Amino acid sequence: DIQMTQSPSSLSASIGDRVTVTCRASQGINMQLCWYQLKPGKAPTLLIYGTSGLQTGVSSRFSGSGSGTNFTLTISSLQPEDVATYYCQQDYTTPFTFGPGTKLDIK
Amino acid sequence: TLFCASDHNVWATHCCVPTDPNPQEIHLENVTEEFNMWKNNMVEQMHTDIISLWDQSLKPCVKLTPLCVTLQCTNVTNNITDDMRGELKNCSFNMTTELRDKKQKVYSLFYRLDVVQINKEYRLINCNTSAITQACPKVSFEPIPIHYCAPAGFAILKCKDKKFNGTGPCTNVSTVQCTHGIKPVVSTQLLLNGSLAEEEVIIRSENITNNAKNILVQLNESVQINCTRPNNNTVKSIRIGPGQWFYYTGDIIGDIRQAHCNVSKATWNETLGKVVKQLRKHFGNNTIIRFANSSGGDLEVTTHSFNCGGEFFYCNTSGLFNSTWISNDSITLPCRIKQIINMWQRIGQAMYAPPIQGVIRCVSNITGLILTRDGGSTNSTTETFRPGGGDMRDNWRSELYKYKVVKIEPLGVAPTRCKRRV
Amino acid sequence: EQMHTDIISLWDQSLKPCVKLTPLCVTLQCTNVTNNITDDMRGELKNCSFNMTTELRDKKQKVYSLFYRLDVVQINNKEYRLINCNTSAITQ
Amino acid sequence: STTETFRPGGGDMRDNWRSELYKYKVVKIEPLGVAPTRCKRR
Amino acid sequence: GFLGAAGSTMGAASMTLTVQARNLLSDTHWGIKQLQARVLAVEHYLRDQQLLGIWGCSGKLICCTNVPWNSS
Amino acid sequence: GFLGAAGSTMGAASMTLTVQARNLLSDTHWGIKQLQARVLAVEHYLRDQQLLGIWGCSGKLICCTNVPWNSSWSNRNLSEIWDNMTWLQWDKEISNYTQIIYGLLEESQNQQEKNEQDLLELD
Amino acid sequence: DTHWGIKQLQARVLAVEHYLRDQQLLGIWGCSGKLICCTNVPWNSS
Amino acid sequence: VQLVQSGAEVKMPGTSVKLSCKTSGYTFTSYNINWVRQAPGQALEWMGWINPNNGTTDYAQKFQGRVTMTRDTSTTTAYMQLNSLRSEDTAVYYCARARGGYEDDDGYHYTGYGLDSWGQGVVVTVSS
Ligand SMILES: *[C@@H]1O[C@H](CO)[C@@H](O[C@@H]2O[C@H](CO)[C@@H](O[C@@H]3O[C@H](CO[C@H]4O[C@H](CO)[C@@H](O)[C@H](O)[C@@H]4O)[C@@H](O)[C@H](O[C@H]4O[C@H](CO)[C@@H](O)[C@H](O)[C@@H]4O)[C@@H]3O)[C@H](O)[C@H]2NC(C)=O)[C@H](O)[C@H]1NC(C)=O
Ligand SMILES: *[C@@H]1O[C@H](CO)[C@@H](O[C@@H]2O[C@H](CO)[C@@H](O)[C@H](O)[C@H]2NC(C)=O)[C@H](O)[C@H]1NC(C)=O
Ligand SMILES: *[C@@H]1O[C@H](CO)[C@@H](O[C@@H]2O[C@H](CO)[C@@H](O)[C@H](O)[C@H]2NC(C)=O)[C@H](O)[C@H]1NC(C)=O
Ligand SMILES: *[C@@H]1O[C@H](CO)[C@@H](O[C@@H]2O[C@H](CO)[C@@H](O)[C@H](O)[C@H]2NC(C)=O)[C@H](O)[C@H]1NC(C)=O
Ligand SMILES: *[C@@H]1O[C@H](CO)[C@@H](O[C@@H]2O[C@H](CO)[C@@H](O)[C@H](O)[C@H]2NC(C)=O)[C@H](O)[C@H]1NC(C)=O
Ligand SMILES: *[C@@H]1O[C@H](CO)[C@@H](O[C@@H]2O[C@H](CO)[C@@H](O)[C@H](O)[C@H]2NC(C)=O)[C@H](O)[C@H]1NC(C)=O
Ligand SMILES: *[C@@H]1O[C@H](CO)[C@@H](O[C@@H]2O[C@H](CO)[C@@H](O)[C@H](O)[C@H]2NC(C)=O)[C@H](O)[C@H]1NC(C)=O
Ligand SMILES: *[C@@H]1O[C@H](CO)[C@@H](O)[C@H](O)[C@H]1NC(C)=O
Ligand SMILES: *[C@@H]1O[C@H](CO)[C@@H](O)[C@H](O)[C@H]1NC(C)=O
Ligand SMILES: *[C@@H]1O[C@H](CO)[C@@H](O)[C@H](O)[C@H]1NC(C)=O
Ligand SMILES: *[C@@H]1O[C@H](CO)[C@@H](O)[C@H](O)[C@H]1NC(C)=O
Ligand SMILES: *[C@@H]1O[C@H](CO)[C@@H](O)[C@H](O)[C@H]1NC(C)=O
Ligand SMILES: *[C@@H]1O[C@H](CO)[C@@H](O)[C@H](O)[C@H]1NC(C)=O
Ligand SMILES: *[C@@H]1O[C@H](CO)[C@@H](O)[C@H](O)[C@H]1NC(C)=O
Ligand SMILES: *[C@@H]1O[C@H](CO)[C@@H](O)[C@H](O)[C@H]1NC(C)=O
Ligand SMILES: *[C@@H]1O[C@H](CO)[C@@H](O)[C@H](O)[C@H]1NC(C)=O
Ligand SMILES: *[C@@H]1O[C@H](CO)[C@@H](O)[C@H](O)[C@H]1NC(C)=O
Ligand SMILES: *[C@@H]1O[C@H](CO)[C@@H](O)[C@H](O)[C@H]1NC(C)=O
Ligand SMILES: *[C@@H]1O[C@H](CO)[C@@H](O)[C@H](O)[C@H]1NC(C)=O
Ligand SMILES: *[C@@H]1O[C@H](CO)[C@@H](O)[C@H](O)[C@H]1NC(C)=O
Ligand SMILES: *[C@@H]1O[C@H](CO)[C@@H](O)[C@H](O)[C@H]1NC(C)=O
Ligand SMILES: *[C@@H]1O[C@H](CO)[C@@H](O)[C@H](O)[C@H]1NC(C)=O
Ligand SMILES: *[C@@H]1O[C@H](CO)[C@@H](O)[C@H](O)[C@H]1NC(C)=O
Ligand SMILES: *[C@@H]1O[C@H](CO)[C@@H](O)[C@H](O)[C@H]1NC(C)=O
Ligand SMILES: *[C@@H]1O[C@H](CO)[C@@H](O)[C@H](O)[C@H]1NC(C)=O
Ligand SMILES: *[C@@H]1O[C@H](CO)[C@@H](O)[C@H](O)[C@H]1NC(C)=O
Ligand SMILES: *[C@@H]1O[C@H](CO)[C@@H](O)[C@H](O)[C@H]1NC(C)=O
Ligand SMILES: *[C@@H]1O[C@H](CO)[C@@H](O)[C@H](O)[C@H]1NC(C)=O
Repeated sequence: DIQMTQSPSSLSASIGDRVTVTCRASQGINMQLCWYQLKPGKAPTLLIYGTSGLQTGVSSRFSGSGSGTNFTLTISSLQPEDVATYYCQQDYTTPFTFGPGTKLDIK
Repeated sequence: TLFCASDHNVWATHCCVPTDPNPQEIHLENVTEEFNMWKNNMVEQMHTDIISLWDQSLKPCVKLTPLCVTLQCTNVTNNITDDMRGELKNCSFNMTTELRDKKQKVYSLFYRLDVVQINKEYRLINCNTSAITQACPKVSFEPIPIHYCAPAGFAILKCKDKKFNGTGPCTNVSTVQCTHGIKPVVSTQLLLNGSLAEEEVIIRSENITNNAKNILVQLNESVQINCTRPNNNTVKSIRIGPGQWFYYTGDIIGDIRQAHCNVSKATWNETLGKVVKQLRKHFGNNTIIRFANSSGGDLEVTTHSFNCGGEFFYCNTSGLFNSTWISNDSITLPCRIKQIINMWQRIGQAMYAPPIQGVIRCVSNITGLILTRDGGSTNSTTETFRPGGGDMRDNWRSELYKYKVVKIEPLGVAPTRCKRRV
Repeated sequence: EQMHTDIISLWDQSLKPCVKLTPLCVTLQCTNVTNNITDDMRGELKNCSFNMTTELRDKKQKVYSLFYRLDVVQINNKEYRLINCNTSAITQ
Repeated sequence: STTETFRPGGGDMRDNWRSELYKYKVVKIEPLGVAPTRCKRR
Repeated sequence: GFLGAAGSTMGAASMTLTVQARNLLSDTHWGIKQLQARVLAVEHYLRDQQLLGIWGCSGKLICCTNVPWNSS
Repeated sequence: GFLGAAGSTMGAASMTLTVQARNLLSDTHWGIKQLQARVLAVEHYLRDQQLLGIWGCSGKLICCTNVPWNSSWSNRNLSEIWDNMTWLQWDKEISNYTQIIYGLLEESQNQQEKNEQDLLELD
Repeated sequence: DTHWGIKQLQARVLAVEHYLRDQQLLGIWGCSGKLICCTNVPWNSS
Repeated sequence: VQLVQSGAEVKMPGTSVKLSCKTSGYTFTSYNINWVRQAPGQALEWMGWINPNNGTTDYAQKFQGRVTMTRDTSTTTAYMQLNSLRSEDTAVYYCARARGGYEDDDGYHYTGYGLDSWGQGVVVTVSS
């Protein structure tokens, strides 16, 4: 199995700032790390498929990139609506695994 | 009858005969020979054999007869840019399963060019004419170099004169067993990935003042063209019958944008001016040469058609053939894509092109053009050249123009001073 | 190698003109054959019934037949399909 | 222990054929040849 | 090589007749077309050999006969 | 009978050339395979006949030529080759020189034809 | 028409084989290249 | 596309729960359905996925034995059953659709696009 982790737990930023978070994969996942946004009381949704490219309906403010194991999600300009716990997932292998999420607060 | 040779690909499977490394040719000193590319039967054979490969390749593939059913379709209006509005139809139908008594509801996306309204209820466009066969996804039609070779008793003569225009005497000739490799790229208005002229642009025609004849223009520089299908298409499949799978586009990811092709603008303008200079040699250096787009007709004729990544594109060349010639940025050509194809100007015998997963990109070399003159008269001595329609044979004639096939005849007689000894 | 190839060919050509059983790949309704069965044969035979085609396109007929269990697979009196329906057509 | 275990196998039909065709071989006849002699063409 | 003498005079060309002779005997539809091509190569070869036989030139590349040359 | 002389010496086996010579001529898929086989037998036959014609040998089972034997092809006695060796052994012994010898046989006949272009006896 | 084509090839190949068979015999008998050939075999009154 | 889940309830430790997910707007048999659990706090975890075309299932090791999945292709719905409950299983259970991959004569090909069309989430609690 492939362990998945994230670094910036409990990150906080001001409205209008640029916000980034990172995610690391054990082994390497062929550039197939997906990102999700989970708000309390709601089903999680998909932001980024693959390591880059947006799910339809997702604002252009979201983007991402990475290496075989080192991946980053970026919000180009933080909005009041972006408070959520973000998750990253390996769609590469069969025993699909999610890492811990990282919560984002407004400063 | 010539046979082919070459160094899951249809071409490789058929032209199974190997080729020689370092093939040799014999220069024929002091031999003058007459060639005529317009009466060349190597072209006719190549055409016929290519048609056969397609028909044989599709022979064992899944028949799609069971899909000729009434469809219920709506327009995709979700995240569609204006350029693509109305292009995609989101359809559903009640399809069979491997068991004859069960059905499933199938949803899929289609291009509007493949679907027509019945009287909303729609049907696949081919239903009123013929059956359609799904091309096998594991069979590749990607062209590879093909060498045509003569049988024993025959020889192929090659014309090496640098300015040879396909017709008349040739003085630098040699004998070969096989032609150079020819890559059988199938296209309409522009010719892709062919050979280049070495000294200048060469314009070849059967009868240059005859408006019923086309003009084949061979460039001495390539023009690079970059084509794409920018969205991430997802391929899904269902079983239709025992052992038979059907492929369709399930879903497109991202805002929908049109397919398109780019050429460098400066390069396109320079290689157009080169053509004009050569045209002036036949029409006069005090006349006006104008370029204009196609006159109208079926999509397969009026656009530039090609196979990119296995997908079938029909690009608008009106952005290229728009100039008047009197004595950085790219040009973007919008394109349309369709899956139901009547190939080789035939009625019926349709094929269905399976969808391709992901984003499609290819880069090709423009090596020549097919042009026609717009009728006319002396008038105001302005003539217009439009991209021609053309036969597929014209695409092979443009490469085989330097080859001729002859038969060897070993007996002969002549007078001498000897007599039967006794 | 030639003997092998020629033999494969004879089988493939000999079945070429024979009745196709595509119409037979239907959902079957089957129960066990329990009439005078020794212990060694329990569960080996099944009594299946189905709606088969007939000479006219608008007619159907009900058919009862016996099958060996190796030829019949359960979908999920239970419903079954022939083992081949998910792989290929089956020529008689 | 030097105990060897043998089991039934096969399934590749060519191996059945091989048991009857093992004694036969196919060859091509090549009728030309040369050799030195004391003969000279005249 | 083969046909290298094509531009040579008749005298010089006749020096190399063997090279031109030794180069004469070298999906259902494709298979049939190829068999037809092989058969014609054989039939044409044999036709020419038969004429040499009839004329009394069998086995020769250069043969002298008694038919006089006509100035016409 | 056919190939009966295969184990015989070259000398003895040279007397059975005729029997060997006489044995050279004697469902869509199946039909094509058989035509394939028949055509090839004819083509091989004709190629051997053409070579003999080129070398100046026609209608002969035994034909003499003017090419000298090279000691580098095989350095053996006449008694050794003809009495203590078979044709199979000989064929293997000199398989390295088959094309060399054939090339020389053709050259010899071409010179012979050039000599025959003279009306002068060339004595 | 596959069947017609095979029948015709059948016929042409066979004609060639018969031709060559007779030519081979003339070769074997020492009569190659001749329409009329004298031999050394005596004629039998039987 | 729409996926609808139901079956929220309170279970006693030792019993089983069977949850359902009805689907529409897509070919039922063309996409694998995944079950994902959201424990209070903690993190999302994958439980397993059923291929609606042939019944092939694949389970996370934590739930082997404990979890079984089935499909109904007549009524286009998927089900998951957790065989023996404990208080550790209190969670929100979600149904999600893989949006990529297809079958073929050569076996299944997975293309790697993520989970979409998530259901609402069904609360299951396990306590007395
Ligand atoms: C004019 O001439 C050009 C140049 O020859 C043609 O461009 C080529 O087109 C082919 C077919 O579309 C391309 O082949 C594909 O290559 C993929 C790999 O790409 C990477 O690796 C190559 C290594 O050589 C790099 O050059 C390239 O930049 C990438 O880094 C394969 O993944 C593709 O595989 C597909 O088919 C197989 C079939 O077995 C499937 O299993 C796969 O899943 C997949 O579907 C394929 O082989 C080729 O790369 C192109 N060359 C270039 C330089 O771009 C033009 O197509 C031709 N123009 C016309 C009109 O024909
Ligand atoms: C389509 O999907 C692919 C993933 O399948 C996206 O590819 C990623 O693109 C970024 C940007 O260059 C790369 O860094 C990643 O490596 C790519 N993924 C992989 C698998 O390597 C692609 O961007 C998407 N395109 C669109 C427009 O939707
Ligand atoms: C498209 O054109 C380019 C040149 O513009 C071709 O690339 C060159 O090919 C020659 C062949 O003799 C090489 O010597 C050069 O080094 C190549 N140039 C570069 C930059 O690589 C290219 O091969 C053409 N493509 C096709 C399909 O014909
Ligand atoms: C064809 O050219 C257009 C530009 O005329 C390219 O589109 C631009 O791509 C850049 C990224 O490289 C974006 O920043 C621009 O905003 C795009 N412009 C527009 C108007 O959308 C296009 O990618 C090229 N296509 C090909 C196949 O080369
Ligand atoms: C087609 O795509 C190629 C890349 O595959 C483009 O070539 C590159 O262009 C950039 C400048 O934008 C150069 O810095 C690179 O060195 C070029 N790479 C190669 C391999 O040549 C090309 O310009 C595109 N052509 C068109 C008409 O858009
Ligand atoms: C398979 O099922 C059929 C249907 O029940 C059996 O046929 C019936 O047998 C009873 C006697 O037990 C008769 O009275 C009925 O008239 C028959 N019905 C029909 C439609 O034929 C059949 O015997 C069963 N076969 C086996 C091996 O158990
Ligand atoms: C293609 O058409 C189907 C209907 O035939 C659409 O399915 C509906 O989707 C909405 C949500 O988008 C659901 O609320 C409805 O219940 C669905 N109806 C059925 C019968 O399933 C589908 O969304 C359409 N796709 C596109 C791209 O337009
Ligand atoms: C779909 O496109 C056609 C284009 O002719 C238009 O007439 C029709 O109203 C459109 N339908 C919808 C639902 O937008
Ligand atoms: C599919 O069949 C049902 C009846 O079972 C019918 O109500 C529905 O309209 C049919 N749908 C299509 C797309 O044919
Ligand atoms: C099939 O339908 C199209 C669209 O109405 C029509 O243009 C075409 O002529 C029809 N084909 C035949 C054979 O009637
Ligand atoms: C033939 O080739 C020679 C070089 O070998 C060249 O000098 C001559 O100009 C060529 N002739 C023609 C007509 O191109
Ligand atoms: C070019 O074409 C003309 C006929 O239009 C022909 O007479 C001439 O021989 C051709 N070749 C060259 C090199 O001009
Ligand atoms: C093509 O021909 C023109 C003739 O004016 C010349 O200037 C140009 O350099 C040539 N290009 C090549 C690649 O030979
Ligand atoms: C070339 O075309 C003209 C028509 O403008 C025609 O009169 C002429 O005969 C044609 N030339 C030849 C050789 O046929
Ligand atoms: C233009 O046409 C004339 C014939 O009227 C010709 O002599 C001249 O070479 C041509 N080209 C140029 C650049 O003048
Ligand atoms: C050619 O361009 C004109 C606009 O100048 C346009 O109306 C016409 O439809 C174009 N021709 C084709 C075949 O698209
Ligand atoms: C080509 O582009 C022109 C742009 O003015 C447009 O009017 C024409 O309809 C287009 N033709 C085709 C075949 O797409
Ligand atoms: C042709 O060029 C003119 C400018 O001279 C431009 O207005 C027109 O739109 C162009 N035609 C096409 C099809 O792009
Ligand atoms: C091509 O570029 C030149 C500048 O180098 C410009 O003068 C010319 O007008 C352009 N071509 C056309 C058809 O406008
Ligand atoms: C058939 O035999 C199996 C044996 O495992 C049994 O489970 C099943 O209930 C039997 N069915 C009938 C109809 O008797
Ligand atoms: C045969 O078809 C009828 C419907 O016409 C159905 O009620 C019956 O159950 C079917 N019987 C079998 C054995 O499949
Ligand atoms: C067909 O069903 C059998 C049931 O035993 C299964 O083993 C096999 O893998 C299935 N094949 C396909 C193509 O679904
Ligand atoms: C061509 O003519 C020249 C004339 O000097 C001659 O020397 C040469 O051998 C000739 N070429 C051939 C193939 O005979
Ligand atoms: C051949 O010569 C004869 C005289 O012997 C003469 O009458 C005849 O016209 C000449 N030519 C032909 C073709 O017969
Ligand atoms: C085999 O060798 C013996 C040696 O004594 C000889 O007599 C016999 O004839 C040879 N066999 C053949 C077929 O020549
Ligand atoms: C053949 O004889 C020559 C001398 O005439 C000698 O140089 C050569 O090496 C011999 N053998 C071969 C294989 O060349
Ligand atoms: C030449 O003879 C040697 C043995 O001395 C052998 O290994 C080699 O393969 C032979 N070459 C040919 C062409 O027969
Ligand atoms: C040939 O003649 C001999 C007598 O010399 C005789 O014995 C023999 O039987 C004759 N041949 C035939 C076939 O009768």
